[PDB]
Parts: sequence; structure tokens; C-alpha cells
Amino acid sequence: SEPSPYVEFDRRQWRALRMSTPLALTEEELVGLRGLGEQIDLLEVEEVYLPLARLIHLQVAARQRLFAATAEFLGEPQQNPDRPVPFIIGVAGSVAVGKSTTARVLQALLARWDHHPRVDLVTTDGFLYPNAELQRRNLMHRKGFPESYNRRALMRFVTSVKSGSDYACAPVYSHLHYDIIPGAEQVVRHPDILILEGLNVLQTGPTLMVSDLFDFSLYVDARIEDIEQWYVSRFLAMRTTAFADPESHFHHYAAFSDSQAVVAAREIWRTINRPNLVENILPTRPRATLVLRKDADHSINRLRLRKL
Amino acid sequence: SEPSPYVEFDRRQWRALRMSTPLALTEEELVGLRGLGEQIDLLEVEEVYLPLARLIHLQVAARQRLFAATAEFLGEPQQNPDRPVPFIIGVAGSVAVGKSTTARVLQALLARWDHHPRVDLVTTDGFLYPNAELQRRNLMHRKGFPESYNRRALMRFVTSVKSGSDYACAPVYSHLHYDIIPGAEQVVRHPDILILEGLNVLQTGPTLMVSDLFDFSLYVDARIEDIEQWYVSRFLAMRTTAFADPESHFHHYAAFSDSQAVVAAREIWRTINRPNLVENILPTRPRATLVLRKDADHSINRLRLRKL
Ligand SMILES: CC(C)(COP(=O)(O)OP(=O)(O)OC[C@H]1O[C@@H](n2cnc3c(N)ncnc32)[C@H](O)[C@@H]1OP(=O)(O)O)[C@@H](O)C(=O)NCCC(=O)NCCSSCCO
Ligand SMILES: CC(C)(COP(=O)(O)OP(=O)(O)OC[C@H]1O[C@@H](n2cnc3c(N)ncnc32)[C@H](O)[C@@H]1OP(=O)(O)O)[C@@H](O)C(=O)NCCC(=O)NCCSSCCO
Repeated sequence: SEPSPYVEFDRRQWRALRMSTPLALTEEELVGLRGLGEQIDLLEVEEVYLPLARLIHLQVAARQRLFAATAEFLGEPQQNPDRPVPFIIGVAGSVAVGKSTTARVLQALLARWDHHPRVDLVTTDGFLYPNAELQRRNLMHRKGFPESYNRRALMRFVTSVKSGSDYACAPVYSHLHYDIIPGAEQVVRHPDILILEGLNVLQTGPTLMVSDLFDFSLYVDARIEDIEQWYVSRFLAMRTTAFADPESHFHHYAAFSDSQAVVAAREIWRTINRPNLVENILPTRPRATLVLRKDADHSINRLRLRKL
Repeated sequence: SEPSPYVEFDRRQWRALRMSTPLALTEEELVGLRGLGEQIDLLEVEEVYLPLARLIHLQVAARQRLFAATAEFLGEPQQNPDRPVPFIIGVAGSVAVGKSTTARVLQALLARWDHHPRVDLVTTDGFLYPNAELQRRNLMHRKGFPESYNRRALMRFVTSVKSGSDYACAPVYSHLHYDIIPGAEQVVRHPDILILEGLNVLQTGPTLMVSDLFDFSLYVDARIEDIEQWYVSRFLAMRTTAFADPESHFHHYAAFSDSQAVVAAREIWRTINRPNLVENILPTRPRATLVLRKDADHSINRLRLRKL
């Protein structure tokens, strides 16, 4: 007898909402989107992602009719090929939670629909300030925090795209170089669906922000303590991986021993990622349209949907 | 070349968006909804309100199709007479801004449509805690502030109605008695549109709140300084009005002289209403779907719409 804005699901029940939804993705292509540590198999794609894709594609149609209503109020025509208001999806979660993978997968699944939609993916890491300006603000120790990103630029970019611009541009970020790529840019030209993935993308504030432009939002959740381990394991793993390359802004880590590294990583987590996570990311979870709850083994076996 | 989520209007331009919208309200009925101080004439109803009503009725249809999409995802039928998800409208603004009037008018205009919708109006003042419990919380001096209302109850009520409940109930408040009416209740039975009007109705928080359930939101704005005068004038005016009645929890004011009162009122404003206004209400203005900007003469001659 107690109504709720949320609907809780166990994967076993959620998996049934897939219905006819075809699986237009392969085992190959899947590993080509898989992220370091993420153990996502086709089964999870069919049981978790496909239902989500169906939910989203049902929403896109209706949400665009809603904007069209306002356009009709403004005496504004739907000139040219009815260029519907792009549908914006936000994907957030902690560092090392798996959100990068989630978004790449969602883009693929969402893209492979019979009416062939234009689906773009944009990570907000490209809106982080170059390291230079990052120190001119004494924020190199807070990289990842809301402040470390150019929120006005990010808001403009998304506002321009949802506004109907023929095109808009974003910077590009280099994870190896740990910094923005000079002159490098990412162009987005009037997509049917735009997905924005990043740490604080769901953050709120005194002024309208990108979170206020999302038509749907995804939050990748995990036991805080479980993510710490994922982060470390990935740290160590990366020693013999990305770091190795001398061009790694962190090559000085490759030489670390299991112990040393784990010690270094754990500290970084305690001083930067955990705080940002707790102070800025978690707080947004309640308003996310859909929460993907992962177990210590990376498997998403539980979800929380906002039906209201 | 700079896109915006907002569209600014002068009444002179906004008034044209009325189109064919019939004026189903009379000069009589209008004063029967007018509030103490509010100088709203039929002309403003036709130039300001009617366009708003048209905007809202265009939105209702589409917004309900959007929820129906989710319902379809959940394998949930639209059984019985497709009882569409009620459309919730929030109306906020400072004390003495005119929001009470605005909402009564909107209800009337919105109700008089050819398809005859069920439009309910609920002031959140009925969710204020009885004065008793108000002191058990040391909050009689903060009456009006978020804390003074039972936000869990309010959230339940609205969540129940938008949930599709055959009916839900709210307490009733007595402005003369300055307190909740014992055993008194207000029943709402599955409306097509529910309007919630009050001070902090747009407030946000760590948890989902009623603001998160609004399908549209109205903010009644005025120069902070201008509202102070409206408040006082209404104070003095009320001396020879509501107060007069000895049952007035404030009869002790009727005997005040122009000076005295103005002095009393101004202080109350400075210690209670202005702070709440500045600390809790104003902050919500940026996210309101539509802002009604009033001049010192109560005339709404400017507006800001959120098209995004
Ligand atoms: C920029 C930030 C916040 C990462 O932000 P994101 O939104 O990209 O989140 P996240 O780090 O989880 O995702 C990064 C993606 O890009 C990869 N990546 C992350 N950091 C690095 C890196 N340093 N070098 C190469 N690749 C990296 C990572 O593997 C992810 O790709 P996959 O989806 O294929 O697995 C993080 O790299 C950072 O610098 N944080 C400051 C605190 C901190 O963690 N300092 C230690 C830096 S060395 S440990 C590298 C892994 O965290
Ligand atoms: C409860 C609260 C916050 C009012 O909340 P609301 O959401 O109703 O806003 P607001 O006061 O603007 O609207 C009240 C409506 O109800 C009427 N009203 C307000 N206060 C009283 C009253 N005390 N006695 C009789 N009627 C009243 C007022 O005329 C409005 O009706 P109209 O639309 O027909 O004009 C206010 O009455 C209060 O007690 N505030 C605490 C600080 C304060 O103002 N203290 C002085 C109280 S005596 S001055 C009465 C006018 O403010």
C-alpha cells in the first residue's frame, strides 16, 4: 500500500522485458568495446542491456513528441527533414566502475536499430582543463572533481546539440598523456541520440547544467569498497599495460612491485577518487533514471528504475 | 550564435501565442479568484494566462504518451479507461507574490477545455505541521521554511496521485486560525492534472522530492524589494480585513496604526519571509519551466520559458 517513484528489479525479472529485441551484437565486437577489468559477456548484454535499449527506444519517440509540442506552441515549424530534438543520455559512475564500457555498449545496441539512428558518444574527460590551466587553478590534485572540468563549455556543447545546431565541437583527451590533446577535437553533427559519459555529468548546481538536459540518465553503481579493489587491480594490471609505454604520464609506476603499487594506488584512491565519489557522484544516484548495480564480480544482477 | 535553454519574452510578443484559445472566464468569476492586492484583469488573462494554458494543454498530451511508453516497457496494460498518469504542475514564489491567485486562475483556465479535464488545486500549506508539533521542533519562528512542512507526507501524497491511486488525502490549513484544521482533510481522486502551489514546492534535496515529480513548474517572480511593500500593504490592509475578526490568530494587529504595523511587518519580513525567500525559494527559479515576472504594479509583463 506504499507507492514509489522507483521499481526495483533483480536481473532474473528484468531480463524478461527484452521481448523480441534482436541481439545485433557479436562476441567479437563485444570484446572490442570491453574495458580493462570489465567481464561483460553476451549473456549480460541480452539480459541487462537489451531490455534497457528497448526501454530507451520506446522513450525516444515519445520524448521527441513532447518537445515538438513546445515547438508547436512557439509557432515554430519542424522545417527540413523534421530534425527532432536530439535525445540526451547521461552515463555516470565512479572512476573504475565500468561506465566507460556501459556507454560504448549502449551506443552500439542503441545504434543497431532498424530505423538506423545516429548515436554519438562523448566522454566528458575531453572537457577537463589542460593540465596547465589545471595548476593555474591549483586543481591537479582534484582532477576528476566537478571543478576540474569546463562546465560552461560542456553545458554550451550539449545545449548547442540539443538546440538543433548543424554541428558542435568538443576537445579530446589523452589518457596515456594524461592531458588534453592540442588542436584535437571531436565533432558532433545533429545526432538522434547523444550519450554523455563521465564522473560528474549528473551533478547539479545553482545554474542549469547538462544534467538538466538529459532525457535519460544511467548510473553505474558498485559497493564503494568493491570499486577500490577494481581500481587497484586495474592499477597493477596497467603496470604491464598502458603504463609500460614510456609515453605514459605514469610510466614511473610500471617498475612498482605488487606491494608498492597497491600501496600507491590505495592512497590515491583515499585522497582523490573516493572523496570525489562520496562528495559529488553518489549524491546524484537517487535522481538517475536507471541504476545498474554491479556485484564484486562486475556482474550487474540488480537494477532500480525511475518510473516517476 | 549563442544557444540557450531559455526563451525570453515580453508580454507583447508572448500574447500572440494565444492563437484561437477561447476565453472561457468572466470578469465576475475572475474577482472570485483574485487575491488581496492582486490587480489581475481579463486583459492579462488573455495576454498572459491563455497562452500559458495553450502551452500546458499541448504538453499534457505528449507527456502522458511518454509515461505510457515506460508502462509499455513494463508489460503493464493501460487497463480500465486509460487512466493516464496525472500531469503535475508546481507553482512557487514568495509569500505575498501572487502565486495563490496565479494557481487558482490556471486551474480555472486549464479546467475549461472542450475535453473537460479534471484539474485539482492543492496548496502545500496544508502540509505544514500543526503549530503544536511546530514548537516541539522549535520552528514557529521558521514557519514557511522547508522544515516547517511534512515533506515525507507531501511527497507520499503527490507520489500516490501520480502513481495512479484511486484517491489520496491531504490535511487542510486555516489561515485565520494560523494552524492546521483538526480532522479536516482534502481529497484528490485521480485528476488529469494536479496543481501544487506553495513556497518551497520546487525545493530540491538529497532524496527525490515533489519537485522531481512535476511535469511543469511555474515561478512567480518580483523585485524582492517590491514584494516587501506588497506584503506590508497587505498587512495594513488586512488590519481592516481578515484580522479584524477576533478569531484571527493575529487580531492583536488590527489595533495597530499605519506606522506601528508597517514597523511590525517590515521586521517580520526581515526576520522570516525575506530569509526564506532568499535562502530557499529564489534558488529554484532557474529550473522553473516558466517564470512570470511581475512589475511593482503586479502586472506580469515579462516571462522566461524553458524550452530545454
Ligand atoms: C581522469 C580520471 C579521473 C579518469 O576519468 P574517467 O571518466 O575516464 O574514468 P576512468 O578512469 O574509470 O576511465 C578511464 C578510461 O580510460 C582508461 N584510463 C584511465 N586512466 C588511464 C591512464 N592513466 N592511462 C591510460 N589509460 C587510462 C581506463 O582504462 C578507462 O578505459 P576502459 O573503459 O577501456 O577501461 C583518472 O584517470 C584520474 O586521473 N584520476 C585522478 C585520480 C587518480 O586516479 N590518479 C591516479 C592516476 S594513474 S591510475 C589510472 C586508472 O585510474
Ligand atoms: C503561512 C505563510 C508562510 C503563508 O504561506 P502561503 O503559501 O499561503 O503564502 P501567502 O501568505 O502569500 O498566501 C496566503 C493566502 O492566504 C491569505 N493569508 C495569509 N496569511 C493569512 C492570515 N494570517 N490570515 C488570514 N489570511 C491569510 C493570503 O491573503 C493569501 O490569500 P490570497 O491569494 O486570496 O491573497 C504566512 O501566513 C506566515 O505565517 N508566514 C510566517 C512569517 C509571517 O509572514 N508572519 C506574519 C504573519 S501575519 S501577516 C499575513 C500575510 O502574510
